[PDB]
Amino acid sequence: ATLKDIGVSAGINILTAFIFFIIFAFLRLQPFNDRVYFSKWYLRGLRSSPASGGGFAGRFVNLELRSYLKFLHWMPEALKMPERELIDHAGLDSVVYLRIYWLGLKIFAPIAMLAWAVLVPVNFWAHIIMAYAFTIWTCYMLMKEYETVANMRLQFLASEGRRPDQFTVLVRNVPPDPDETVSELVEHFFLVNHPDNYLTHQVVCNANKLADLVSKKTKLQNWLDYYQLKYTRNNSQIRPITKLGCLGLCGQKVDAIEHYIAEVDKTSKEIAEERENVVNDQKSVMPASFVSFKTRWAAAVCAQTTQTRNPTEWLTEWAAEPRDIYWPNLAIPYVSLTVRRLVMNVAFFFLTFFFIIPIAFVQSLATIEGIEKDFIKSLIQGLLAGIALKLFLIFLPAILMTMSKFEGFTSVSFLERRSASRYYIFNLVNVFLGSVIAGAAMAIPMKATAFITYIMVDGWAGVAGEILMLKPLIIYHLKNAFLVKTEKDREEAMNPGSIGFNTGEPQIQLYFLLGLVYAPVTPMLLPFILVFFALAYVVYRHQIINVYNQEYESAAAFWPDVHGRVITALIISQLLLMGLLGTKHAASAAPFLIALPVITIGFHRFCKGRFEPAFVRYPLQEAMMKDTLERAREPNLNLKGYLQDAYIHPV
Amino acid sequence: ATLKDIGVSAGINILTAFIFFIIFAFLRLQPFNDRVYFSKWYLRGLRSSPASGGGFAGRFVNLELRSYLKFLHWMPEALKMPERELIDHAGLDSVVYLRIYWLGLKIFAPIAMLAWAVLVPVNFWAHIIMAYAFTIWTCYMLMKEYETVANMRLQFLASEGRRPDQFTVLVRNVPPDPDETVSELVEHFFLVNHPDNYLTHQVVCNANKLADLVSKKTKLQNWLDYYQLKYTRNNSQIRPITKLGCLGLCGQKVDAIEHYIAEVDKTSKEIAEERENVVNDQKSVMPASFVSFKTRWAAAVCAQTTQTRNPTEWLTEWAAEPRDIYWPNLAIPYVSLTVRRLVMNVAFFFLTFFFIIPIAFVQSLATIEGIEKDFIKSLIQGLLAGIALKLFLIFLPAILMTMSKFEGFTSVSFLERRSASRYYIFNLVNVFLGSVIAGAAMAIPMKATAFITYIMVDGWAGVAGEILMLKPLIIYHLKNAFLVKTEKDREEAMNPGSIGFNTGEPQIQLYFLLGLVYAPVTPMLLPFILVFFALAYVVYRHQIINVYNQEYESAAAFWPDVHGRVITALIISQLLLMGLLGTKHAASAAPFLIALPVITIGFHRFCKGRFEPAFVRYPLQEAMMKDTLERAREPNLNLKGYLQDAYIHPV
Repeated sequence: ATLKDIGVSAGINILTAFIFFIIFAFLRLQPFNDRVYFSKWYLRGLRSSPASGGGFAGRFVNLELRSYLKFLHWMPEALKMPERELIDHAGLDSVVYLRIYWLGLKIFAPIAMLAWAVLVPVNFWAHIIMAYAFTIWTCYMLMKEYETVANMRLQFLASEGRRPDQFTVLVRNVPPDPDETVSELVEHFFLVNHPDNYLTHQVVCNANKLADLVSKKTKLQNWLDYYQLKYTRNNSQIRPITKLGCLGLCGQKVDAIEHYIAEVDKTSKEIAEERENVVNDQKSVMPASFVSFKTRWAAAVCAQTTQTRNPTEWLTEWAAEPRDIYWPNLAIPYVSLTVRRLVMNVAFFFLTFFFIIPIAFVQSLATIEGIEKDFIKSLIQGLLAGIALKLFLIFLPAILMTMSKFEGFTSVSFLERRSASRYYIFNLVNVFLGSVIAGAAMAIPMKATAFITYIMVDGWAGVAGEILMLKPLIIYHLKNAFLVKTEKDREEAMNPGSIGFNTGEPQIQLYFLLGLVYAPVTPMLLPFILVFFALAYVVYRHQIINVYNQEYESAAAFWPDVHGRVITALIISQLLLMGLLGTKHAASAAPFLIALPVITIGFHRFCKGRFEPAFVRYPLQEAMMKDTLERAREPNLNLKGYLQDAYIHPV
Repeated sequence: ATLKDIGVSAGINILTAFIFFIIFAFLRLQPFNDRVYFSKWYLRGLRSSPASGGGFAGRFVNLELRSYLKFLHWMPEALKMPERELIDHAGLDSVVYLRIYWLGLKIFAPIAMLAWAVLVPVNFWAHIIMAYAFTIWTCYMLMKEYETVANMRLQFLASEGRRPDQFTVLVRNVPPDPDETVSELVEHFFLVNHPDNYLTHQVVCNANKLADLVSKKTKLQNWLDYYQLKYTRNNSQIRPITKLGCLGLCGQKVDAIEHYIAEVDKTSKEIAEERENVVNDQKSVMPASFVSFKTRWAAAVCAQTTQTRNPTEWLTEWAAEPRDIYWPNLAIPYVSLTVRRLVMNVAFFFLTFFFIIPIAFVQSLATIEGIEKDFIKSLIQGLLAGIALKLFLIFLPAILMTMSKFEGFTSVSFLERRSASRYYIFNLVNVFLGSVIAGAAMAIPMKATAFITYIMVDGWAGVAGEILMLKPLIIYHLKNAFLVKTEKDREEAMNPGSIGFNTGEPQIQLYFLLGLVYAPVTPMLLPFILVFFALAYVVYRHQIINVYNQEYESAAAFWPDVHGRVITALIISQLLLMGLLGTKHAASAAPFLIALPVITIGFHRFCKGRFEPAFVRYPLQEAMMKDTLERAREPNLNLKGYLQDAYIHPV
């Protein structure tokens, strides 16, 4: 745990990152990897073909250009696009996600300077003085960013083009009537209670079975489009087990091509059948609808007003953009939502515990490998531990997403925000306070050196490996080698994906926690946490501009969540110092360290009353302004046309 | 503290109450006291003159009719009026205030039976079992009453006649503009943002000086209408000190009549001056207005929607009925409200402490009188202590009201609810946990016997003295003897007042606290608490029907507050038993007594999501129904006429 030990591991992790950048340089120069490394430009119609014609030079013919700005030149170029241009290139969501990395640099750089000028040089009421200073600074910076992001969201919303969700609401829990269909009920309610501005509605149907059948047919056609063009004629005789196709030569059914072609044809038959049934039954129709209005002002009124005396019926909320709608969860009974949430809350409790064991044992196998085996030894025993941690936790965002989908959120945006909130609690317990303490199948917040190696593995070399985009590269390459069957591009496996708020934001928040909690005590984690923020800003800006494509636009609606998690980190820090310098210390240290959490909570409440309203409520003056200006620019728009078929199930 | 000691004091307090009922009988038979004891009937136009012609028989000629139903016959007669008739005689507010006494009887009677059948007969995990049972019962009964009162409020609101507040909102914090008056700003905002339904507005002015001058003139005219008709001609030569008139022969200025008549005339001159100034200046105009709408639906929309992007400007809330408006506080800058609230919060902290000292010393002077002086001795030493407590605390509701008026609430209803909330905190600390513990200029919740005597003094003999209405009787009699100058009634000093939510409800809640906290431990306070609830139901029903007149109609809007205070009592009880049977006891007692508060909080949250919405939000379907039915019954109403001058300052 000496400076030299940490310095050796730092060099290793820095070299790994630089090696990743050298491989990135090579791979991005290859003309056949252009659609993976520059996918956003292809999606924005600003890039044409792999090499201005397709697959030409830049490859192994010239390898790379050995220097310094041959593998690190993408960095200054990622910082060139102005933020305004990036709001219109990528989106507001992505631009404000980048601002969380910048917030970290603005919060932790001054606090690291203070900790490396007060603590270490004179190495104590200074611990409590610094704690105050650190909290004041973090809060000032949080307030300034709450303001900026609120104003950005408001400007974006005012200039955003017509989207169907600006006029629509989702009415849920429409009370059942024996003589009226959901559609009739909905129409009548909104023609009597919102008489002047109701335009149209779209009842939610359960086309989940039909959707599943359509997806099966794509999988069945894709599965053996491969073995239909492996060599055509009499192709493969793969014989998997009977479950979901998959496997391959692990059962008995040899046969031939197109996933036994009859399979695709029988799926198509069941699709036709279900298409008739789901349209003609009214049993598929759910007690919910998507009600659209003539104005955005009216939709705002509906979204923020109570409709009936029963607080659980006619529940109106702003609808999501039709591309953000997670349609499978719109067919879940509202009654089940509460129980589903409870079941997933208790499964989350078990998940946490299960993982504590592996993490403690990750650190245990580190010591065990040490036993099995000086500089090198310690180095590897520590690094390997962090790699194990990373491997166990790359599997966490996916589990948390399935749990969020079970709970029943009907928007991809909200699912990603719930998954990020749950990951914070996992990180609060298992990657922090309650990990080594919950060992055995004083020492609550673990130890500095263990955390340092994780910051260097997950947040230095891990963020560098993100730029290499290996998983998407492999997938594209396998798709374009096996299931190609295209003249050129009718095979789009270029799908880049989004930033991954449910994965990326929890990482930022773990380093915000680590940084804030340890700062008054030790000043050692801070330098490593700062390199994360800077590297990640530049790697993610490059990826937001060149690769990732947003799947929704929430206009930074996640900011209240991000803010609240940094406030939590601040509070946890203060509480931990009231346990370190609360024991004995001074009698006057107690009132100081007890006022800090009160000030922080009061600040949070001020920010929730000044800046949070911009994210949770749409002002009616803003809505009216948008409406009036649109009705002047486009004096005659048929909004009924645009809004009617906007919320039909994609199938 | 023996049963006999408590029994002796019970008899004394019961006799005091019966003596009060015998005096009441006499005084209510006197024909000259009819306008004090039957004031509500005179106010409802259902009673004519003191003795069907005025001042005739029933007095000392026949005294009273010595029996049992001569002084206790008013009790069955108070219980005769059906509740529906009482909603239309007195109001919903008063009918649901009576239901808190009935809630107490429905909560504590079954729990007293259990405590007197589980505890004492077998006098322990029974303490923890009973605690569970008591909480389940209290919660069941709270949920049932939340439902009933919600449905009552909703039915009342649907049948309530046109009141100006059903169409009006109070916009606060209208942003200042250099070229526009508040009126112009308000009109323009609501004609562009609520275009179809804005009707009219009424800007708030500061006519506080004018109001004060008008009130001074009434006091100056009244002061010596007395000494102008004491004997007319050359009357009194009273010479008070120079401050606020008052006193009398305690200074120098002898002179003569009409408070030195010139005084009334000079006040009238200043009134005329201020009348010109306040109307013609626009400096008196405050940044607030009362905006009325064409429909109640539109006003509901405005009240429950955000208007602008600045969360502290254009703040709209339902207006109060013009008679509920506390006009002096509408002229307080919004900026000052926060600081005023803080100053009064810290003054409340000091108030509590100041009083702890007297209460501890109240029960110290009890012991000291004991020392100065067997059955009689103990009896008086205890009773006198309770009387002292009552005397120190009759002065608390008034202080708490001035504190609420300082904070800046602009409705008498809200002022009474804030004063009742503050009195709960006073009672939680000083008349309970933190009184003897905060002694000296284990034993947190004081002791049973001390509380028992207070229940019997404040809640038995105190509620009986309420029926006697002595203060209002004295005032009327002095007014009609001194400042009469009427042919018959142009002198209305019959003002009965209201129930006093700021005084009466905190008493109910102190006995709910005492009852709930002590119940699992001891079963002794419960019988006395139950007599309070029953006596108070009957005394207050009589007074709601015969005497008290409501000054506002909130349609039971205070119920969420009442509910939450019984939930607090429940939680405090559980926490106290986790301190009594948490110490040692069992290891399995801890998980049981730790789940109880969680269940109680979960119940509260369920009730806040199911039944609280009816009190805090006006459904839009309900508003539309009221509007449509009114527009059919009265097809052509000029609402502008009715709403325009409704919110002008009464001066």
